[PDB]
Parts: sequence; structure tokens; C-alpha cells
Amino acid sequence: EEYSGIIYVSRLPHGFHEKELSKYFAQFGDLKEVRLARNKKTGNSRHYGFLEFVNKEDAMIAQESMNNYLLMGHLLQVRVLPKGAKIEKLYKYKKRVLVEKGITK
Ligand SMILES: [Cl-]
Ligand SMILES: [Cl-]
Ligand SMILES: [Cl-]
Ligand SMILES: [Cl-]
Repeated sequence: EEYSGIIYVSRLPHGFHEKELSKYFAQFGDLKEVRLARNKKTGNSRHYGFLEFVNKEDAMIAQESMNNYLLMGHLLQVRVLPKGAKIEKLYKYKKRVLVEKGITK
């Protein structure tokens, strides 16, 4: 009851973008949305993103499997976000703001 179907994903390795997010995470259930954080001017990846699953059960399973998955010298971090999370709103925050709000912990 207390969690959304949305995950925050970070410590992405070089070359790991929206297509790789989809490829790795769609294996756990159908996806409603995949977003990679990018500098709005240069287009450069900020090396984290947000995904939403159609079934929030699947978000829990993806988080359990992909959190601390070691890929290309990176330990992927995955967090299921509490109820009320909305990618449309969270995607707008500066990275340091997500960190201050405790969303990335
Ligand atoms: Cl970081
Ligand atoms: Cl990095
Ligand atoms: Cl690393
Ligand atoms: Cl972390």
C-alpha cells in the first residue's frame, strides 16, 4: 500500500541510456515509462533516471534484482519510491534537490 510503481535508478555506467534502462528493466514486468535525466542544454546524461511499471509488484521485484547489480565498474542503485511519487514532477528537480529531499537515499 505504501509504495508506488516508480523506481529511481542511479550509478549508471557509461553508455547506459533510455534503451538500456528499458532493456534491463522490462524483463521484470511491463513498463509505463522510462526516463533518463539529461542536462537540458547539452543533452549529457546525468547517470540516473526514473522508470514506472504498470504493476507495482514488478517495481519491487526489479528493485530487488537490480539494486547493487555490478555493471562496468558501477554498482547500480535502485529505489522504489513511496506512494505519491510522480515522474513528471520528480524529473524536474535538480539532482542535489533529490538528494536533499532524501529521495535518493
Ligand atoms: Cl552519484
Ligand atoms: Cl559516473
Ligand atoms: Cl562507480
Ligand atoms: Cl547511493
